Amino acid sequence: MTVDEQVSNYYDMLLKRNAGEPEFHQAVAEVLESLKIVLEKDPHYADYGLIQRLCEPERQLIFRVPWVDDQGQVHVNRGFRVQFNSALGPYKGGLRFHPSVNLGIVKFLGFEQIFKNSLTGLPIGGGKGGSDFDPKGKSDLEIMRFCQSFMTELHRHIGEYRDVPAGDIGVGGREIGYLFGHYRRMANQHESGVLTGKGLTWGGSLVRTEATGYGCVYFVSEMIKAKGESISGQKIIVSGSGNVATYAIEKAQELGATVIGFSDSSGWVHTPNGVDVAKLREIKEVRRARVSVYADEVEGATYHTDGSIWDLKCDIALPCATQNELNGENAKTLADNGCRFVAEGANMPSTPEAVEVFRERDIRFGPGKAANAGGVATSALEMQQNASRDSWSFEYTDERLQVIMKNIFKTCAETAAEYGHENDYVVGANIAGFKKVADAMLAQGVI
Amino acid sequence: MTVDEQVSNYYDMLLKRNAGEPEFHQAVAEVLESLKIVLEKDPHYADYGLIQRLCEPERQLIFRVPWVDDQGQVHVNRGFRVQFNSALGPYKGGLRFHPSVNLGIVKFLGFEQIFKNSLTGLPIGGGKGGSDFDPKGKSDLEIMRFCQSFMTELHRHIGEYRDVPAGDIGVGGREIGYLFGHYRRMANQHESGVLTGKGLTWGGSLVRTEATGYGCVYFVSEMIKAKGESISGQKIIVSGSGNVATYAIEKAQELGATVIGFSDSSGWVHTPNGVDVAKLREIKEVRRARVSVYADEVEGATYHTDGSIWDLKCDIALPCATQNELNGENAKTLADNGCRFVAEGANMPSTPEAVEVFRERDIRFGPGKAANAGGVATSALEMQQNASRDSWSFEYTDERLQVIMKNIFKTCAETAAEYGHENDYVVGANIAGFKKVADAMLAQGVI
Amino acid sequence: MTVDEQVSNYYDMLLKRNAGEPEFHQAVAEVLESLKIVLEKDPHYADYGLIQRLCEPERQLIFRVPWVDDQGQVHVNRGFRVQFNSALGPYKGGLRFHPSVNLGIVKFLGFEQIFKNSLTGLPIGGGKGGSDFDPKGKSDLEIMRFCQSFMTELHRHIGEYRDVPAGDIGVGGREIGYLFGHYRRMANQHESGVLTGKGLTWGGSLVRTEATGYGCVYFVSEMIKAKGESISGQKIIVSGSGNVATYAIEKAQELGATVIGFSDSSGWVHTPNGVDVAKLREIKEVRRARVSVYADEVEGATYHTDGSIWDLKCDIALPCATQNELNGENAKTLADNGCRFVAEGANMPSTPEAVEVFRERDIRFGPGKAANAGGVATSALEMQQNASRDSWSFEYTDERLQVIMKNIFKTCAETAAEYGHENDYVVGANIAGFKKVADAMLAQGVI
Amino acid sequence: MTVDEQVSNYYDMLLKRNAGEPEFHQAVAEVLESLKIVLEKDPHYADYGLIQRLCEPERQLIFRVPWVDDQGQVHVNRGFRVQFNSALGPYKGGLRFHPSVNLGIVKFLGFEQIFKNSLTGLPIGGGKGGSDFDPKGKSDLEIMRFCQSFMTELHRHIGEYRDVPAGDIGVGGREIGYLFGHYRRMANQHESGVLTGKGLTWGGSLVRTEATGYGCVYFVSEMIKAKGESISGQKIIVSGSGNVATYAIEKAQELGATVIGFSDSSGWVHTPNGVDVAKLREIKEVRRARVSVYADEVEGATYHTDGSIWDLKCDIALPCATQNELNGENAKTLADNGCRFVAEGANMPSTPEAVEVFRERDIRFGPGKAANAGGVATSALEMQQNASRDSWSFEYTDERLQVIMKNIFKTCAETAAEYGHENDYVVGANIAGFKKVADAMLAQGVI
Ligand SMILES: NC(=O)c1ccc[n+]([C@@H]2O[C@H](COP(=O)([O-])OP(=O)(O)OC[C@H]3O[C@@H](n4cnc5c(N)ncnc54)[C@H](OP(=O)(O)O)[C@@H]3O)[C@@H](O)[C@H]2O)c1
Ligand SMILES: NC(=O)c1ccc[n+]([C@@H]2O[C@H](COP(=O)([O-])OP(=O)(O)OC[C@H]3O[C@@H](n4cnc5c(N)ncnc54)[C@H](OP(=O)(O)O)[C@@H]3O)[C@@H](O)[C@H]2O)c1
Ligand SMILES: NC(=O)c1ccc[n+]([C@@H]2O[C@H](COP(=O)([O-])OP(=O)(O)OC[C@H]3O[C@@H](n4cnc5c(N)ncnc54)[C@H](OP(=O)(O)O)[C@@H]3O)[C@@H](O)[C@H]2O)c1
Ligand SMILES: NC(=O)c1ccc[n+]([C@@H]2O[C@H](COP(=O)([O-])OP(=O)(O)OC[C@H]3O[C@@H](n4cnc5c(N)ncnc54)[C@H](OP(=O)(O)O)[C@@H]3O)[C@@H](O)[C@H]2O)c1
Ligand SMILES: O=C(O)CCC(=O)C(=O)O
Ligand SMILES: O=C(O)CCC(=O)C(=O)O
Ligand SMILES: O=C(O)CCC(=O)C(=O)O
Ligand SMILES: O=C(O)CCC(=O)C(=O)O
Repeated sequence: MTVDEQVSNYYDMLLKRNAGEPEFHQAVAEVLESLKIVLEKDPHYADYGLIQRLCEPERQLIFRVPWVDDQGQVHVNRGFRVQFNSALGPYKGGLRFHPSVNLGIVKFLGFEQIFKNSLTGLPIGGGKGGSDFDPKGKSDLEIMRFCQSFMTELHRHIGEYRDVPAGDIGVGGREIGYLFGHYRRMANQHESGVLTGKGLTWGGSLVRTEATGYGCVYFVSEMIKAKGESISGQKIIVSGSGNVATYAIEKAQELGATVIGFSDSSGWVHTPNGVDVAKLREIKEVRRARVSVYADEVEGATYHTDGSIWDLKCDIALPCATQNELNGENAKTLADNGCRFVAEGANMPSTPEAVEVFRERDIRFGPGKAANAGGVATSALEMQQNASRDSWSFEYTDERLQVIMKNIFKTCAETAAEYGHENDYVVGANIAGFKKVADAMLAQGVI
Repeated sequence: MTVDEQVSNYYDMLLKRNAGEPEFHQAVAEVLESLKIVLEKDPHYADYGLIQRLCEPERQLIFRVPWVDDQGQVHVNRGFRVQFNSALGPYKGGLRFHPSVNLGIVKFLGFEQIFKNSLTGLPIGGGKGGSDFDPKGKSDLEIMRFCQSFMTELHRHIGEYRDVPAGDIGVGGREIGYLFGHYRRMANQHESGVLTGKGLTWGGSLVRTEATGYGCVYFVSEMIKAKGESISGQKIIVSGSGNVATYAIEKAQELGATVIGFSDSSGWVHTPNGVDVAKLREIKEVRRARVSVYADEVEGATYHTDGSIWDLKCDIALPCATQNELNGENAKTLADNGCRFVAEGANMPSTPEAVEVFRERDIRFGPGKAANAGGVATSALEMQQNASRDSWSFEYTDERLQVIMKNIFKTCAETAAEYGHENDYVVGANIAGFKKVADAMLAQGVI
Repeated sequence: MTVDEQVSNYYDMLLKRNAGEPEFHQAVAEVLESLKIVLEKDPHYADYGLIQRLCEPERQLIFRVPWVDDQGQVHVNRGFRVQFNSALGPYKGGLRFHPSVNLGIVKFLGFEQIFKNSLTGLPIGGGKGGSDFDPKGKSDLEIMRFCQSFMTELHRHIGEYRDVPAGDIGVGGREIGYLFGHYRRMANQHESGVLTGKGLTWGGSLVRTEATGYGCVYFVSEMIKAKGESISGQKIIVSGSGNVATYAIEKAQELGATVIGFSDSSGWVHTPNGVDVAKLREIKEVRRARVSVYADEVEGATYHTDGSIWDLKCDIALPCATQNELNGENAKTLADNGCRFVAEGANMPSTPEAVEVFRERDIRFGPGKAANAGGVATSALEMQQNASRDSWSFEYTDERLQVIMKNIFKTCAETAAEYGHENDYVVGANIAGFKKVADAMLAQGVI
Repeated sequence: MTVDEQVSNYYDMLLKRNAGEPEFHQAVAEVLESLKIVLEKDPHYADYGLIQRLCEPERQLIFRVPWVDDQGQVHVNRGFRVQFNSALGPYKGGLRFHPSVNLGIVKFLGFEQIFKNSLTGLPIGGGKGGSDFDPKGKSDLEIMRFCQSFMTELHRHIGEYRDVPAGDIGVGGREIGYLFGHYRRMANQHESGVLTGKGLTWGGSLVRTEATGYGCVYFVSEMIKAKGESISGQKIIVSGSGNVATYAIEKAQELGATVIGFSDSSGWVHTPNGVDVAKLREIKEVRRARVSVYADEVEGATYHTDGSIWDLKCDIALPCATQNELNGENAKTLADNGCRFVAEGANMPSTPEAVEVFRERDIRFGPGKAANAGGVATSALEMQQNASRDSWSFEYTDERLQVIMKNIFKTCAETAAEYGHENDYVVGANIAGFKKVADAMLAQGVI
C-alpha cells in the first residue's frame, strides 16, 4: 500500500519481464528510488499507469546486419534501436558499435536518455541504439559497408521528427558520415535533421565535437562554485581518451585546472604537470594508437597497467569512458585521497556502491544525465540549425551550451532542495527530468 | 451586366447549391456586399471564375466518430473538416465540439477564416472543423476516447504544411493534448506543427492561451484611440465565459477598464465593480460550473436568467461567446444606453440587423475577422516557432501580437478609406482580406 | 577445419548473443544437428554466411501496448513480432496472447515456423508474435481495446506481401475479427490478405477451422500405411482442447477408428468406443468452460486431475497444445503399453529427452513441423483465395489440403532416404525444410 | 601515370558515354583543366572514383509532356530534370523553357550548378531541368496548361529536401506561380520550400527578382577594385533583356556606370547615354515586346540587326543572355576596343576561344559559376526563410547578397593565388567549388 511498496512491486515486475538485463535494472533502480520521493509529496504522478508506461519502451527494433569483409567473407552482426519515449520530442540518442552491446545495454542507455534529454530544456524525447559489431581493426571500406547495411534497415524507422540518431562509443565523425550518406540514398532526401554529429560542410554544428566534455567541465565548475571553491588550480582525473575525455581535458585546462591523468581500456597515464592535448589527439585521432604511446613520447608522463587511474590523489574526478568503471572501492580510495567533486562525462560510470560512498563521505556528485547533457543539448541545437537552414558561429553555440549547463545545474540543485535532499544532484536530476516528461505524458493521453 | 446583378445572381446560385445552411449564407452575404465595392473599381478581381472558386471549399470531410462511454455503451457522432482555401498557406483553423455543429456552421467558420487569416499578414490558409459531440458532462476518459476516435480519421488529412487545426468552442488545452498525442501515435512522428494551442512543454507558444481575448482588447483600444478616447475608465460588457472572454476580461481590466458583466449559455452575471478573474477561472476551468456559482460566491455579483446581458449600460461591448448572440434589438438597446464601440471576440456574434444599427447609430464596429485575429495570429507564431525549433518569451510574442493587432486595425481603416467608406472596418477588413487571397490565387492558376 | 567445428563454434557464439533463451537454443541445435548431414554431402550450403543469416531474425519488434480496463485503469503489456525469414514469401505465423510469452519464446516459435512453412510447398516465409497480455477473465470490450491498441502499432509492419499474422493460443476467431477491423481502420484499405483465420463473410476460407486436425490425419494416411496395424480402429489420445486438438479429434471415424479422451492444463479423461465432438464444441468454444464441464457427463467420460495425460493405453497419440508436454516418465510409459505410432500436433510438442525415447524405442514419429502443417497450409489457401477474390467450396479446399499433405509426407520420405536415415521423418522434414529456404537465400544474394 | 594522362583518358571516356552533347563536353572540359591543378598538389581527391562519380549525374529524368493549345490541338513536348549532385544539399537549380533545350544542355547547366552552388557557402546541391516547349506566342492559359502538365510528372521527383527548382530562360514569375500552384494540388501540401522565385504573398523572398543581375554587378565591382579602378564612370555592355540583364543594368547604373547597350535574340540597341530602366521593363514585361520597340520610343537609342552588340566600345562586358553568345572574334573586338573586364551573368556565354583571347589580352574574367551565383544564393535564402516561416526585409537580404558576392570573389582570388595562378578566377572558382563538394562526398561514402 505505501509508495515504497507500490514502487518495489513494479520493480519486481520489471525484473520479471526484463530478465537478464542487469544494466537496465541498475538504471531503473536509481531513478525509481528518486520517484519514491516525488510520489510521497505528489501522488497524482502515479495516475493513468504513468510509471508503467514510462519504463516500457514505446518501440524496440532488433535486426540482422549482414556485411561482407575485405576477404570477401560474409558476417552477420546484430543491430538495435530502442525508441523509448517521445512525449517531449522525437526520440533522440546515439549509436554504440562495440562487441558488448545487447538489448539490456541499449535500454539502459535509452532510459537514461529520457531524463537527460528532458533536463536540457530542449524539445527531445529519448532513444538509443547500436550493434555488437566491432569497428576496431576494420578497414574504412568494412566500416562503410557495415554502416550501409545497418542504415539499410534503420532508415525506415528514423526521420527529422521521428528519431534522430548520433554517435557514442564506436561511432564518431567517420561513421556518421557513412550513415547519413546512405540514409539520403535510401530516402532520396537530403534530410539534414535525421542525424546529429554531422560534418560542418554538410549540416553539422560548430561546438558539437567539443560539447560533451566542455559541458561536463561547465557543470563541474557550477558544483565547485556552489561549494565556495573555483575550478582554477584544481587537480583533475579524466578517465577515457575518446570524444568526451579529450574535450573535458581541453576545457579543464583552459579554465586553469590541471589534468593529472587519462586512460584507455588497456591502461592509464599519469601526467602530473598536465596534458598536451594536441599530442593526445595526434595519438588517438591520426595514429589510432594506445595511451602508452603518449607516455613514451612525453617526458614527465608514465604508463601504468597496474592499479587504477582512481588511485591518483585528486580534487576532482571526471569518469568519461564507459558504464561501471568506478566501483565502491575506487570511490573509497578517491575519498581517502581528498577528492571533493565527481561528475560523470560517461553514461553510468559510477556503480551504485560508489554513489553511496560519495554520499556517506560528503563528496559532491554530478550524475551523467545532468553533467554529460551538453552533447545531446548541442545535438538538439544542430537539429534547430537544420530546421532553420541556419548555421551558427562557434561563439554563439558555445554560449548557448554554457547557459544550458548552468540552468541544468540550477534545476538539479533547486529540485533536490525543494524535495528535502539539498546537494543530492541525483535526486534533483531524476525528479526534474521525470516531472517534465510526466506532465507531457498526462497532457497527451494514453498512447 | 451591372456588378450588383452579377454578384447577386452568383449569391442566388450559392443559395441553391448550399440550401439549408443559413449561417454560411449569412457569412457569404456580408463578404459579397464588400466585394461589390472592390469590383466596381477593379472589375478584374472577377476574372478566371475567381469568386466562384473562392466561395467553394477546396475540400470538405465528414466522417463517423464512434466512441465508447464509461458504461461501455457505443455512441456515434459526426466529425467535420472543411479545408476552404490554401492560397496563402496551409489550411488553418480550429475545431468546435458542440451539439449544434453541422456542415453549414463549419463552412461559415471556414469561410470567415480565409479573410481573417489573410488579414494577419502571416502565411496561413483557411479551414475549420468540429463535431456534434457534446463535451459537457463527459469524463476525462470519455473526452480522450472521443478525441482519439476523431483523430483516427482526421490524422490522414492534416499535417504541418497541409492543415493545422486548433481549438474553438468545446476544444481547449485538454482536448488539444489528447488530439496531439493520438496524432503522433497515428503518424509515428513528433510533428509539432500539426496543431496549435499545444502545451508549453510539448511545443506550444507562450501567449496563445491568452491571445484571442488579449488581441480583441488590443484591437478595440485602437478603435477607441481613433475617437480621442482611452480604454482606461470604460465600462465593458463581455459575453461568454470561456477562453476568449476570460482573457478579454483580463486584458481590459489590466488596461484600467471595468468589466460590468459576463455570461454563459444558461444566464448572465452583473458585476458593477468588475470581475475577479482568478475566481472565474477557478469556476470555469477547475469546477466546470455555471456562472450562477460565481454570483452565489461573489458579493456584488448578481445572476440573471431574464432579459439580456446587452441590457447593461456600457461604453464598450465585446461579444465573445457565439454566432448571432447580439441581434438588432440588442443593438438598439446598447446604442440607447450609451455604447460607442463594439468589437467581436467571437465569430459572427452580431446579426446583419445589428450590424446596420451600428452603422445607423455611428457605433464604431470591429468585425470578428479583424478583432479576433490575434488568436490565429499567435497560432501562426506557434507554427513559426515549431518550424524553427525555437521557443520565444512571453514578452517577445506579446509584443508581436500588439504590433499585429495595430497593423490589422490600420489595414482595415486605410482600406475602408481607400474605397470610400471611412471608419467602416467591415468593408476594410473584407476587402483587404480578399485582395491578398485573390492576388495569390490568380498567380497560382486554376487549381 | 572440420564440419563439426564451424557448427559448434557458431552454436557457441549463438549462446552468447541469445543468452537466456533456451527454447530457441534447443530449436537451433536440432536444426544444426541436421545441417551437419547436409554439409557432408552438399558443401556449398554454408557459402556466403548462409547459416549465420538464417539463425538471426531479419527483424524483431517489441512494443508497448497500453490499454484501459472496465474500471478506467491503465495497464501496459508488451507485444512482439519477429519476422524471421522471408526467402520464400511474406512472413507468416500466428499471434499468441499468454502471460508466459517473451522474446525468447517468440523467437523459438518463429524459427520453427520457417521450416514448417517451407515444408508445405507454398509461398510463405516465417514469423511469429503476440503478447504477455492475459486474455483470461477479460470482457469483450477489454479484449477489443487490447486488440485495437496492439494493432495500432503492428499495422505499420504488416501487409499482404509483407507479413500475414494468424491466431494461436489466446488469439481465436474473435480476436482476428478485432485485429482485422482495426487494421482496416488504420490503413483505410479492405486488405483481406493481411490476416488469416478470418470469418467466412469477410474473407475467410472454408476449411481453416478443421485444417490442423484434418492435417494430423491425412498425414497418418501414408505414415501408418507403410507398416500394417489395420487401415481402421486405432486409439488416439489427443492432448489438448482448442482449435488443433478439438479438430484433430473431430477428424475421427474417417473410415472407422476408436478415440479416447483429452486434456487441458487442469485434467484428462478415459472412454469406451469414441468421444462425440458435438458435445465438446458447445462447451469449449461457444461457452468457454473447463474439461470438468465436459467430463461431468458423458455416459462414460471421467475426470482425472493428479497424475499425467500419458498413462492411457494408446496405440497412436496426438498431443496439440503447447511446447514441452512429453519428458522422462511419459515418453517411456508412452512406449510401454506395446505402443507404437505417434503424430504430434503442437509447436515442438516433445522435449530432447522424449525424442531419444522414440528413436531408441523404434517409435514411428510424425513430427511437429510436418503433420500439423495443415493449418498454415490452409492459411496460405486463404491468402490465395483473397489474392484472386475467390471463395472456394469446402470439397475443393479440403481436396487441395489432401494434395498438400501427401507431398509433405512424400518430401519427408524421399529426402530421409536420399540422406540415409530413411523413415526418421524428423530428419527428412528437417532437411527438406532447410534446403528450399537455403536455396532461395543463395539465389537472392546477401540481404 | 601523370595526372594530365589520368584526367585526359577519363575525358575521352566521358566523350564516348555522352556522345553528341557538346555543351556538356565544353563545361566538363574547363572544370577538368582546373582539376589537373588540384591533383598535382593533393592527389587523394581522385580516391574512391571521386571524379568518375562527380561527372555522372545521380539521376536524370526525361518525360513526355502532353498539352492542348487554345484551338483544341494536342502537342507533345519533352521535359527534363537532372539531379546532378546532392552532397551539400538538396538538388537546386532552375527550369529552362526554350526550343533549343535538350538533355546535353540541361546537363551542362546542372554540372555548372554543382560548383556554383558550392561557391555560395550555402547548403544546396546541383541540378537543372527544362523543356523544349517554346512559350513565345502562347496565351497565359496555354502556358498554365503546359506548366500543369509538366508538374504532373515533376512533383513526384521534387520536394523541399529533395529537389527545389526555380526559373531560368523562359520561366519567370508567371510560370513559377502555375508550377507551384499545381505542385500543391498534386501533393496536397502547402510546401513553400519546393520552389524558389515565388511571389511575395505566397512564400517568395525580397531581392530574388533582382538578385542575379545585382550579384553579377557586385562581383564585377570587386574584380574592378582589385585592379585599382572603380565601376562608377565606366561604360558597360549588357547583352540580353530578360531577368538577369534587366537588374544588372539597374545595378550598374545605380553605381554610377552607363550601360551603352543591350539585346534580345532579334537584335541589339545602342544606348550611348544609358538605359531607361522603367521603359525597358514596361516594354519587356507588360507588352512582351522586342527591343526594337525601345529604340522606336526613345530618342538617342538605335536598333541594329547588323554586326554585334560586342562591336560597341566599352570598359566592361556583361553577357546576360545565353550560352556561347560571346565568341573568339567577339573577344578580339572587345579587347581591341578597350574592354578590360568581362563578368558572366549568363551560364557559359564565353566560348573556349573567347576565354583564350581574354587570358592573352590581359582582360579580367569573372566566370558564370561565380559571378551569377547571386541568383541561387538568394534562392537558398528563400528556402531558409521558408524553412523558418519567416520573411526578411529587402535591406537585410540585399546586404546578405553583397557579403556573399564579396566572399565568392575573395575565395576565387585567394584560391587561384593559392594554387599558383593568381587572378585566374576560373581556376579559383572551379577548385574552391570542387573541394567543398569533394570533401563532403568522401565523408558520405560510395552512394
Ligand atoms: N560522444 C558523446 O557525445 C557522448 C554524450 C554523452 C555521453 N557519452 C558517453 O561517454 C562515454 C564515452 O563516449 P565517447 O563518445 O568519448 O566514446 P569514444 O570516443 O569511443 O571513447 C571511449 C573511450 O573509453 C575507452 N574505454 C572503453 N571501455 C573502457 C574501460 N572499461 N576502461 C577505460 N576506458 C575504456 C576507450 O578506449 P579503448 O580504445 O581502449 O576502448 C576510449 O578511450 C560513453 O559512456 C558514452 O555513452 C558520449
Ligand atoms: N479560442 C480561440 O482561439 C478563438 C479564436 C477566434 C474566435 N473564437 C471564437 O470565440 C468564441 C468563443 O470561443 P471560446 O474558444 O471562448 O469557446 P469556449 O472556451 O468553449 O467558450 C464558449 C463560451 O460561450 C458560451 N456559449 C457557447 N455557445 C453558446 C450559445 N450557443 N449560446 C450562448 N452562449 C454560448 C459558453 O457557455 P456554455 O458553457 O453555457 O456553453 C462559454 O462561456 C467562438 O465564437 C469562437 O469561434 C475563438
Ligand atoms: N491451426 C493452428 O492454430 C496451428 C498451426 C500450427 C501450429 N499450431 C500449434 O498448435 C498448438 C495449439 O494451438 P491452438 O491454436 O490449438 O491454441 P488454443 O485454441 O488456444 O488451445 C490450446 C490448448 O492447449 C492447452 N494447454 C495449455 N497448457 C497445457 C499443458 N501443460 N498440457 C496440456 N495442454 C495444455 C490449453 O489449455 P488452457 O485453455 O487451460 O490454457 C488449450 O486447451 C500450439 O503449440 C501452436 O503453436 C497451431
Ligand atoms: N534567372 C536567374 O536567376 C538566373 C541565375 C543564374 C543564371 N541565369 C542565366 O542567365 C541567362 C539568361 O537568364 P534569364 O533568362 O533568367 O533572363 P530571361 O528572362 O529568359 O531572358 C533571357 C534573354 O536572353 C535572350 N536570348 C535567349 N536566348 C538567346 C539566344 N539563343 N541568342 C541571343 N539571345 C538570346 C532573350 O531574347 P528573346 O526574348 O529574343 O529570346 C532574353 O532577352 C541564362 O544563361 C541563364 O541560364 C539566370
Ligand atoms: O547527441 C546525441 O544524441 C548523442 C547523445 C547520447 O547518446 C548521450 O546523451 O549519451
Ligand atoms: O487556428 C487557431 O489558432 C484557432 C483560431 C480560429 O480558428 C479562429 O480564428 O476562430
Ligand atoms: O500462420 C498460420 O496460419 C499458422 C501458424 C501458427 O503458428 C499459428 O497460427 O498458431
Ligand atoms: O535560383 C535557382 O536555383 C535558379 C537559378 C539557377 O539555376 C542558376 O543559378 O543558374
